[PDB]
Amino acid sequence: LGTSKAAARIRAAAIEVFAAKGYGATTTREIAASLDMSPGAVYPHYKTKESLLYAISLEGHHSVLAAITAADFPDIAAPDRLMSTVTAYVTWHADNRASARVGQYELRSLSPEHFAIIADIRRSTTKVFTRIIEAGATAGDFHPFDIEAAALAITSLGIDVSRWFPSHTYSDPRIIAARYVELALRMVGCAD
Amino acid sequence: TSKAAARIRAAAIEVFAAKGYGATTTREIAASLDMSPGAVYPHYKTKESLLYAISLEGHHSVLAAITAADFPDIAAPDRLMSTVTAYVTWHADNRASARVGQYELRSLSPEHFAIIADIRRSTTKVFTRIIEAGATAGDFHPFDIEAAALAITSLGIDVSRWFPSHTYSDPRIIAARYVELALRMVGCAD
Repeated sequence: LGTSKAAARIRAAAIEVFAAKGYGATTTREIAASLDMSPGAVYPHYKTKESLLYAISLEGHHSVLAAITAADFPDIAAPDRLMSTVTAYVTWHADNRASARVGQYELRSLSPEHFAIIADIRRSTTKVFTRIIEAGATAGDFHPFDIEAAALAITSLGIDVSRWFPSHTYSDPRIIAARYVELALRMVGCAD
Repeated sequence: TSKAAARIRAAAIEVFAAKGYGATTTREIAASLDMSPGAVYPHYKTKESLLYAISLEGHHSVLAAITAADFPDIAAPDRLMSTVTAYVTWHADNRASARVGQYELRSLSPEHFAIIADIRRSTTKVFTRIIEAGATAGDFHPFDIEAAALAITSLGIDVSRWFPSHTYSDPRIIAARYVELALRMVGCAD
């Protein structure tokens, strides 16, 4: 993706602006201006709006993938793996909700090459959960009705956190993750 | 009940879903119906009021749907099955409207937001009231009733984002799968 704090700063500002004015209505000029720069100050980093959205979406998709992957430990029991990855997944989605929304909701705006790369990262994200669920089935820890349905439901819950969070009940990521951990274990038919 | 207002809502749903809410003006929505300039204003004085009327309609509709699918005098697992099925199917069947009514709540005014949240709470209540009846009758052994009802509601809403996918393109199949998950969630046997 790159490493420039200058680019990172443009992406952060674009997220805020994309969230405020809508992606289709905002221009890079809004963004560079909001950062007190000349409109051409973004061009070195992002030649097009779409390039900037792709950077945001890639960053976000890779980050949540990196998060749950680092949270998975194939040397521990499957239920513990599921607690850990669900915790990291839900927490990520609460903490990075603004970036997550921009990444998720504007996929229709990505070029074909960029869309195919993002979809591939999304497939990998789900597969982290399916592997864990499979592992537990193999060990007799889990008794899923349907492994793919279970992985979908879990990925779906984490992603939707970025929409509704924070609520009056759930404003602490740790509390929502704990609740969703209990439900995920129940979903895959693990003992309590 | 105005024909002109109803058409504005329908057209806005599609433009809002296609271009994103922030990215569209009421001018473009008037343009899309080839209505003359200013035809929108007597019905919707702001873009936000149109968003509000769309969200309000969609929220009343899904609540009506799951309410009609609940039967307070029958066993709780059956109520859960009937209501989740209706909830999932509505979301698959009304996805454009759901997407608009659910994914832009931060664009609503405080007054409007809280009105909508009153309806969502009523929506979640249908599920919590059923999980409560199930626990208090011995069918269910939930860890946390609010948490389970939240997760059910969130699963259904999220259908409007992803459906149809490679894995599910028939609303009845994803409904069936989500009924299984919801029953498991609340501690039902099987």
